[PDB]
Amino acid sequence: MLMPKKNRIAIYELLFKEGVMVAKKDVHMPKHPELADKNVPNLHVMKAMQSLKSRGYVKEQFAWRHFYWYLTNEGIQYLRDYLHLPPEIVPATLRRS
Amino acid sequence: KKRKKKSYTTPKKNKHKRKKVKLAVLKYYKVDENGKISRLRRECPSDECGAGVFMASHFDRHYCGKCCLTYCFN
Amino acid sequence: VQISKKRKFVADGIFKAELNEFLTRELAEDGYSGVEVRVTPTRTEIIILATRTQNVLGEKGRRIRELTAVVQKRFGFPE
Amino acid sequence: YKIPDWFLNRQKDVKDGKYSQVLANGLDNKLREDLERLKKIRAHRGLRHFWGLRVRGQHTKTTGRRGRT
Amino acid sequence: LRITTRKTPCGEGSKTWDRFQMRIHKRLIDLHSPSEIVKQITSISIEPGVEVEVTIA
Amino acid sequence: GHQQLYWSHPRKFGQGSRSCRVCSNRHGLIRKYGLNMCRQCFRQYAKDIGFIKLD
Amino acid sequence: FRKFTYRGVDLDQLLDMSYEQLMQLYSARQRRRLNRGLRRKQHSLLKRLRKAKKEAPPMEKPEVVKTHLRDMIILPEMVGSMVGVYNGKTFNQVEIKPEMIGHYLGEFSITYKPVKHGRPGIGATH
RNA sequence: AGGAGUGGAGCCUGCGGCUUAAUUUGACUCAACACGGGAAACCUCACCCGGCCCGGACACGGACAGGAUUGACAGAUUGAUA
RNA sequence: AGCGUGUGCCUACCCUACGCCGGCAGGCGCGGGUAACCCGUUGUGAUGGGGAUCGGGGAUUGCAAUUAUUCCCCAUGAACGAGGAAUUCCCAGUAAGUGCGGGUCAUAAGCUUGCGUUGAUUAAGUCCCUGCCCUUUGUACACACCGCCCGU
Repeated sequence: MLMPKKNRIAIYELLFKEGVMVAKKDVHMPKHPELADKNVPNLHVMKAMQSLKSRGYVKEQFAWRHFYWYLTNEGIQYLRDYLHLPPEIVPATLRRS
Repeated sequence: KKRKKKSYTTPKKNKHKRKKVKLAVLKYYKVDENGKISRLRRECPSDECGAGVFMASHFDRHYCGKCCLTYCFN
Repeated sequence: VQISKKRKFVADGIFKAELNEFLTRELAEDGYSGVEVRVTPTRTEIIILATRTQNVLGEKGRRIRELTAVVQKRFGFPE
Repeated sequence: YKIPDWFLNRQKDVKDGKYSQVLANGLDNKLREDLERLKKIRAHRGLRHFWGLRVRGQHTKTTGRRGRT
Repeated sequence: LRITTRKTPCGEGSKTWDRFQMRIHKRLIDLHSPSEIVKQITSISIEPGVEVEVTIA
Repeated sequence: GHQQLYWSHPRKFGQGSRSCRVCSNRHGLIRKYGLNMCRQCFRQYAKDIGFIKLD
Repeated sequence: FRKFTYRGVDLDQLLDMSYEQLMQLYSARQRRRLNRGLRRKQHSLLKRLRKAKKEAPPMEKPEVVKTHLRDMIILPEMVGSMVGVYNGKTFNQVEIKPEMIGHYLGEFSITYKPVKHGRPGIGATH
């Protein structure tokens, strides 16, 4: 934990713009393979991801030292209830159908 | 094989809590009671800090942390 | 940029093994059997074998699109 | 004659920067181990040398029992 | 590419080792042809595993 | 503050900089040819990588 | 009696000169540790040695300092200055001489305590 | 009735006997004993003279602009520019 | 002659050829190598004969090595010529002597896994010891002989 809240809203913007992602456990390092150069410290961002997926309502799947996530519609409802951003802003992921 | 036996010293410690006063009596004061007031800290001439950077006072080496500036006569 | 051919073949085998394990733990309930990669010029086509295919594609390929997205964003291939 | 001076027994020794000559038997053996100064300074290497045991640390518990036979 | 690895996951049993082998074969062929002929003969639905590196030098 | 401690003396043989890429095991690493696994994990996947018992 | 020399030469005059020819008339054992270079956390032992040197009235034993610095001393100017080091579970102090080049601080600790002999029985006595 | 090299004469480590900070997990003969691919400073040490930032989707309690987070050498710390 | 190793998803650590020159790895530049391309055609026996501790020369640059990393020369003399009970392994490119390369990794080995070079005295047998198996036989054993079991 030991997580700030501006990093929280930054990571919530990241989840809103991203949705489906793959993660790798990296905490002590100063340079990540594929999730650096975000102008934000990496450790707090990854702990923010840990909070998201271990708050007790979104399930995980860990193997081959990696995290693949199944973002449930319960998470969509939770984000809408808390941040009050209408789902009418459709995610950009629905192109190249 | 035995235990680690970290028991001989300091059986129990109490947390260090700072009696930080909610009222700025030790920190800043006016000693004038007027719209225009004087400031009890030396003006910083360094341009590597901000324009509202005010340093505290100790027995010497006013310890800012960011710059470690100490007044010396060369 | 360039790695030795022994390392290249070992890494290709690691690619195959981890992809196989990943879609084994994904869609074992789909009757997955095996995964085969096909060598193509400057591209890597992957063909996946399953007993049932209507379920693996589903409706408009939500599962297929999810799998391709995760594999792309995991393996570091060009977009 | 500037001949390479790495053919003498004790080189770069204390008390003389030049290679002085000595002679007589029963005297080289003593000077092959100049243990006086290291004994004086109260060092462990002096008593490493003195007991005839291993100064660099040769292992002696299953091998290396020679030195007194 | 030899790799020898102890068989037993634990450290119990007779000392038994797996000797794994990976044999990599490589062939070179030289010719004189423009690029179009090479890239027309390459796309021939190659059977899997035969990695191709075509160089001009 | 953070930079006052980190990167003081280089760790040129950091053991903790490597782990099994499948199960994150510290011991029995196989770094030869870049497997980077505990030897047990390699045995589990050796046939799938391409390594086979021939001799 | 006259003061005992170090390799037939004095120290103070060579200390006033640079390191260009300092090693031409020195012994080994710190032959290259002098030449290895400098890093952080080295002026600590020199600083506390200077502190104990200045604050001690002359011709008297100084106060005991606590440290574990297994380091090198590039300058033997500290003739008469001594270093005490924590060894085992207590302190230990060692005689100093003008001869500093040729040895290291860590070469004075005795940890190989003699085997506390036992009287094994019950088991394999034969 | 053979033999060669044998553990003894030229390069240390496993684990039990084995004072405290030293004899530190699993393996009770062939099927344990440089075996856990385990070559002990340290990240891997649980025999270790020492400490810290701590762990709660919840069941119960203390109640908000301060209820402290690795973060100063020189009076010191129990090696340590903690 | 090696069998083989050698540099970015990680990653900051890869293998190595001339000059300052005491006598060479080498303290700094200097290029090659994603590798069949570079490393690399890698006088009758303690005397002269094989080293008991241990010291100097420039040290490879690993905080600390001594509380395991780091060269040979002066010939200072050690039962200096087949080894308590108990003994492990081995039948031809055996064994053994050697070095070399990987795994560990900082070119960290005294370990291990492989590789070559030198290289063969003995036996082409038996069930005596240990143990195994294609039989008959005995049993009161079946937790199976480290069994069962008798006697104040």
